[PDB]
Amino acid sequence: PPVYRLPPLPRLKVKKPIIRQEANKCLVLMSNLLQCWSSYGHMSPKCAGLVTELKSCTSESALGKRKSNINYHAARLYDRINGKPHD
Amino acid sequence: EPLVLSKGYNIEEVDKFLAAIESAKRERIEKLEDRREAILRILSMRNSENKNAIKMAVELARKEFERFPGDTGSSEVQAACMTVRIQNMANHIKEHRKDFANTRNLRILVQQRQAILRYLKRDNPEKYYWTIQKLGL
Amino acid sequence: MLYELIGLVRITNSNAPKLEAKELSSTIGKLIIQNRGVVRDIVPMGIRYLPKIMKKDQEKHFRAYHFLMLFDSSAAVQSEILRTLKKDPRVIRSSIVKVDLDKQLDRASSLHRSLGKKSILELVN
Amino acid sequence: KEEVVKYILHGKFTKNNTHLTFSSVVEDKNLTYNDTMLYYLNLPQKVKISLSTGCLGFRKAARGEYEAAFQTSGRMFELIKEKNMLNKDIEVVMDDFGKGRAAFISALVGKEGASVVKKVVKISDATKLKFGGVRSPKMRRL
Amino acid sequence: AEIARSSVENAQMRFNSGKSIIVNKNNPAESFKRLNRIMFENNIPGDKRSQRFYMKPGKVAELKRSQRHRKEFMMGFKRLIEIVKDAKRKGY
Amino acid sequence: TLAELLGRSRIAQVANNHKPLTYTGKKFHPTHQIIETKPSTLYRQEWGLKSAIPSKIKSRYLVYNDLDTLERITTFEPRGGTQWNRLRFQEMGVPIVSNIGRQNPFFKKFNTEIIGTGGLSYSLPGKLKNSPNGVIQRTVVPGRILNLAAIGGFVADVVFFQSPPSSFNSMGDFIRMKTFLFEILEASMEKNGSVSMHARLLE
Amino acid sequence: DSVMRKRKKKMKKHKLRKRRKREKAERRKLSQGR
Amino acid sequence: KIDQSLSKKLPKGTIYDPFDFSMGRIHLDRKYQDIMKSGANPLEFYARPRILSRYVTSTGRIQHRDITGLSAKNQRRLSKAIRRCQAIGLM
RNA sequence: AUAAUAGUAAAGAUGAAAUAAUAAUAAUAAUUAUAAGACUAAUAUAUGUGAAAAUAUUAAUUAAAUAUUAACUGACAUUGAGGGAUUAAAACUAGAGUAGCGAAACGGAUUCGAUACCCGUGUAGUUCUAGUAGUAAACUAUGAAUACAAUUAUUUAUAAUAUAUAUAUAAAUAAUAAAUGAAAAUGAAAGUAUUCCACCUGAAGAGUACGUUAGCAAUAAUGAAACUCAAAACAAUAGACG
Ligand SMILES: [Mg+2]
Ligand SMILES: [Mg+2]
Ligand SMILES: [Mg+2]
Ligand SMILES: [Mg+2]
Ligand SMILES: [Mg+2]
Ligand SMILES: [Mg+2]
Ligand SMILES: [Mg+2]
Ligand SMILES: [Mg+2]
Ligand SMILES: [Mg+2]
Ligand SMILES: [Mg+2]
Ligand SMILES: [Mg+2]
Ligand SMILES: [Mg+2]
Ligand SMILES: [Mg+2]
Ligand SMILES: [Mg+2]
Ligand SMILES: [Mg+2]
Ligand SMILES: [Mg+2]
Ligand SMILES: [Mg+2]
Ligand SMILES: [Mg+2]
Ligand SMILES: [Mg+2]
Repeated sequence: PPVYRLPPLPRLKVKKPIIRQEANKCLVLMSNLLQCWSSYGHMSPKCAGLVTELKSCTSESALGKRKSNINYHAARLYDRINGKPHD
Repeated sequence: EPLVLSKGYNIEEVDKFLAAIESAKRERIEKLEDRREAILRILSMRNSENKNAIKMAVELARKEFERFPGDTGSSEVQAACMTVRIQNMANHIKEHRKDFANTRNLRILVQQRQAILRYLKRDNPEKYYWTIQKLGL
Repeated sequence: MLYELIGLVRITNSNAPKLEAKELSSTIGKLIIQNRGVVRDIVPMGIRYLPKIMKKDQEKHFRAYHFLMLFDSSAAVQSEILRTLKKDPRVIRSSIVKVDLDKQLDRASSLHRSLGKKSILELVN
Repeated sequence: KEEVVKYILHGKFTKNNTHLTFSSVVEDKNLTYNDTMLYYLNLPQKVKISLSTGCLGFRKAARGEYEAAFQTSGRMFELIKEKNMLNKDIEVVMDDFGKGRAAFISALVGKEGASVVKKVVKISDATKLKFGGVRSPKMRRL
Repeated sequence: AEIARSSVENAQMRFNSGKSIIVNKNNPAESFKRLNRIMFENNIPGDKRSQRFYMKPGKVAELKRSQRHRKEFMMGFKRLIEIVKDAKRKGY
Repeated sequence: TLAELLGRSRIAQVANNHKPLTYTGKKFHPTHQIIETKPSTLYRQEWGLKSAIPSKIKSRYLVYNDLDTLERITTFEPRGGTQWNRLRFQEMGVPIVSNIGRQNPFFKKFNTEIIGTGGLSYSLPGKLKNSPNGVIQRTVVPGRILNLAAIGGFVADVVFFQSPPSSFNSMGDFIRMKTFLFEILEASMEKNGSVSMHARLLE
Repeated sequence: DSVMRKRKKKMKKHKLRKRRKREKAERRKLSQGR
Repeated sequence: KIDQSLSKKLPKGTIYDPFDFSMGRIHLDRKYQDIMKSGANPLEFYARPRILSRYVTSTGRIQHRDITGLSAKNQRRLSKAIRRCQAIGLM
């Protein structure tokens, strides 16, 4: 296969350490409720428990719950892992 | 000429070969004649490319000029070989005016020819003069 | 010079589709042989549907009959064969393409070479 | 005769405006075989409801937004429901990747296109591109 | 006519382009997503966007080169990080 | 000379290969030479290779490809599972015989194909195995059913008198949890080097 | 030449072009018949 | 009952390992995954759309050498053959 | 662009708007059906190929092209003033062509103003055929040739190996050692050497004027001086600033 060797870089590091955390539960519930209220008119009792669940979630604060360290291993091992020729 | 063949073949030799094959088969007519005709058509100059004809012309020139059978780099034979190509290249240019790359190539080729005749003149003047006279220069 | 051909002929008649194709093959083969040429093989291909609704002058076509003719000729002969093909109303697409004989003399059609058989000797056997 | 085979929902979604179009594929039941086959392949269409998001009272700039596009899609769906072109199957097609395209698909997914979806047999894009062709305008400086 | 009838829209399926999919009635949204993915793979929206204006041929060539470079750098980076991960896993 | 010593020596003895250490395809036999240390040598990170091996590795066994690479790391994987599969097979004690009517290859230019078994079993088929309880006719081995059954480091084809619903249908695709007993009938070995066992489910 | 240095040259060239444009009718008069 | 994606089916003749039952094995498997490669000039296949259509996207575009995974020369020959095909009616 | 079909009030544009061969003379969108030019999506890396300009839809013709062997020639070579040929885009002269784009011009916006940036009409031009002309950041800002010098990784081709292995060659591309260098950095050349040609000798004035030659012309080449300064320029450094 085609290998791709980089040039000498200043610092191997992920550009942005997106953590990729899970979406909020309260937001999901709110979206579900919105979807339900699309159908079934304005406020029918099919979404009677969903609204209650949303209220329970968003009682203390609007959202329920409130970093990736990959730099350390890349930073550490860049100089080793290089195919940089000798001094 | 009418029964000239491409691919380094000779019509007399081909017929003889075919006859020998026939004899071998017998040991081990109209249709055979038709096959022979088909073969000739395949190997004819007039169905083949111009490149084969040029190659043949170059070979002929070499045969004419070679100061012995082994030599192919004889300044005179080199010049003769150049000439055939030049003629063909000139003909091509005459068909195709604005083909400037191939005019350049022709130019280079005649410059090379001139250079080798100049050399021949220094080395062996009489031979050089004879070569010139043969080529029409 | 060995030239392969690919003509996609017209098929007007529903029940007897190959007739026009057959006539085309006859005529072009006749031309070739009158003109120092040697047709080697006439490979048929199926009544294959065209990718798009391809149109000739004042006509339209969606299905055609396909075939290869693998013939020898001069360059001028070939060029002229191509022209006649372009002219005629009973072919949709035509395509002559050279088969190089610098290395070999016996060369099968492109399809046969793709399958495995380089020379026509292999096909025969 | 005039038998409606299927309907085709066309949606051209440009930068500045949407164009939603409903049209019946009208096959006649009633010559050469090839010609008949060609006719069958490309059946004539008749336009039933044309729509553009200015028809829903969105003027000038607001018609280049999906909110207007979504509304137009909903209106189209309502017209389909009422005018009674829901008996046969439907074929969705699109053009030009606007905001309004995103709105239209969302409308179709949701309750606004609830009655239509069940008849929608195929979605099939047909955006136009060029293999060279006419040169485009010079890239605006701004 | 009989022959045409027998050919029950056989060509209609194969004649159409790859920008077309048969919808499952259980999930239209899924079908739409699949279509979108197909379009992305074919680069059709990006092509359309490129075609709105003219860009001088040398300038577009330069851009193309830059894009290629960027691509090659990214997969070189990926290769490097995979090695780094392996080293971490092992103990290095 | 030094050269002769090098040729003799234990790194030259390990036959070189650049096969993947991670091979997600079908594994019918060992790919790489397993290499063990002693505990003492592990304690000071020495495996008899070019370099020291990371202190993170606490297992005594490993597999490797390159003594040293351009990345300045030996290409290895700390695992020697293949020895345990062989040992399990030995414990099971089902002798591999060629189902095709052929002579045993161990008795009597180059052929790279596998000579009989690959050396997982040099056992001969004619023996019985006595115990306090008696002479063991049926070899009892615990294994797991997948859907085929995993029986002591080998996947094996399975047969039974009646398909038991109570055990199977209660947990349809969690059958791997419950270990069942098996009666291994015989072990054949195909050309590709796969051990084709055949078991029977006991209840 | 840096770009800054080039810009002086460019300016000079522009001025020259302008002068030529101005002195077209005059140049024409000078050229013909002498 | 459970889906197919979260359970590795060990083949019949294969060896396995305790690790092989795990989630991590399945993830590893997921991570790590022809006539033109066989060694025959693709310019024989210009009257064979069926085979050339394998090296083409659903719409009709030719696939990149990164995707198709060919020798550069062989890739360019394939591309040529495809272009010849579409110049003809067939393909 | 024209025409037909059915269909309904807006359409098109923009940062937001208008003007216009837009639209209640029935458009736009849609579906068909004709014509016309000009362009060439993916593959694509300009990889490669070409002396350089250049050069990627297909085919054919003619021309030229690589490597290794065998044989032959026997220094026939290198460079190259003058000279010669080719030389992007624009421009010009004829005769076709003219869809789209688009200098100019006119109109609408924008703005204090807006001879602009944005929008609309859109003529030269862009296209072909035959020429003229011989310039571009015509750049790798690096003239050509030969001998030589320390490594690695990539591909590409060649040979052997017992067709798929690990080897020997070359070739290119990417990192460097040494060396060179004002440094930036060059890296088989910007290194070590040899040969040949072109060119430079402060900045302004000036590639200007005058003169000459060439051109249908625009122009191209050739190319001074007076006057006036102790300036003028490059690499890199640290700031400030955006
Ligand atoms: Mg010479
Ligand atoms: Mg315009
Ligand atoms: Mg300078
Ligand atoms: Mg050069
Ligand atoms: Mg292209
Ligand atoms: Mg020279
Ligand atoms: Mg250009
Ligand atoms: Mg011009
Ligand atoms: Mg003109
Ligand atoms: Mg304008
Ligand atoms: Mg000229
Ligand atoms: Mg100039
Ligand atoms: Mg110049
Ligand atoms: Mg250039
Ligand atoms: Mg140094
Ligand atoms: Mg020096
Ligand atoms: Mg460098
Ligand atoms: Mg003077
Ligand atoms: Mg001048």
